[PDB]
Amino acid sequence: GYSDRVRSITLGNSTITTQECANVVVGYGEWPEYLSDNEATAEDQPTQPDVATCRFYTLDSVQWENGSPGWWWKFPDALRDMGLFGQNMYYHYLGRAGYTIHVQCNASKFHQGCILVVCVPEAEMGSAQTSGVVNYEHISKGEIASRFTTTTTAEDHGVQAAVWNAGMGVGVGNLTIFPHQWINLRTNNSATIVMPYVNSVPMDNMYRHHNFTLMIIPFVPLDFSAGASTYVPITVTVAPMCAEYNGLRLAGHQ
Amino acid sequence: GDVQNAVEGAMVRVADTVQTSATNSERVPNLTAVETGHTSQAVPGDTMQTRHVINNHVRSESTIENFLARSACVFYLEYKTGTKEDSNSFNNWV
Repeated sequence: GYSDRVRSITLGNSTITTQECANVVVGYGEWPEYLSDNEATAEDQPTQPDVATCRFYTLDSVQWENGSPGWWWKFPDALRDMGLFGQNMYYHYLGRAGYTIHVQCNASKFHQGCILVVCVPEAEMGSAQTSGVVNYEHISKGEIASRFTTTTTAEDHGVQAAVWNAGMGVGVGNLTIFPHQWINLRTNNSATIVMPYVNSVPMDNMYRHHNFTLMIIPFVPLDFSAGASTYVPITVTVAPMCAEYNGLRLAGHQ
Repeated sequence: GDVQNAVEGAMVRVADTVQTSATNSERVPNLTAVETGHTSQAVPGDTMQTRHVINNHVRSESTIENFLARSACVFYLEYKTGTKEDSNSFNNWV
């Protein structure tokens, strides 16, 4: 029985299946769990919505193309509109959570191509215009994929998204130090990374701080031949885990 | 305690947050009378339902000693190199 290629993940009213996985990466060896009485600082009772928050949210999926350079999403911000997680994040000064990230991409024995799927903590990105500063709308489109550029330039306060430097002044080939998997179309149809709350402080504001960035970068370009299905998307579905919130007031932004 | 015996302390940490539940009762911890001359010894758990927090914070630098025991300038005085005839060759401070 039990082929290790087959997997079923259930969280809240959500189940994802896969019949071609390559194990699952638990970020830095640590499974997500709630903030403990020793490590706590905000004295108020936390609200823990469990199944209502901690469930599988499918974000707007992107199309993989032969020349398409790459994509990033920012968490928790990508989830700012995803159901009751978004609401809780909107009505609370502080929030804390880990996440099951599940990237999906299927093609065929006859297709080829390989993408890096990585969760980078504190991926603080550089301004394209080195002289100037970057700004939110060029840092995150919430649940919509921000694209990496093959082109070394961009519009006013856009990030320097030139792929080989991963938007942050380093070698993209070294991104592998962060919790990652690869969807190599020969081998698998999905990636799964279970990311713990990685931060220097027990809870933080859900909007101000992008705790980590999901980067999907094609290291080997998507390819196939003579009339063999052009459209092949990449879908990212993510589930919050052990989510708890402190400091409640009115609807929040400013 | 002996303020001259330096190498003899007392470790006193800050107070922990005890978990509070909901209440509906006759006891009123936040209703009092300022006139008394008394300060309210209320804790957040008397007004909200709090979680359990362990405060390992200590009131270290606010000790009278740590507060006053940092070497401060109180005065400076001036004097030239000179003879008996030169008033400015020496100086004093009360």
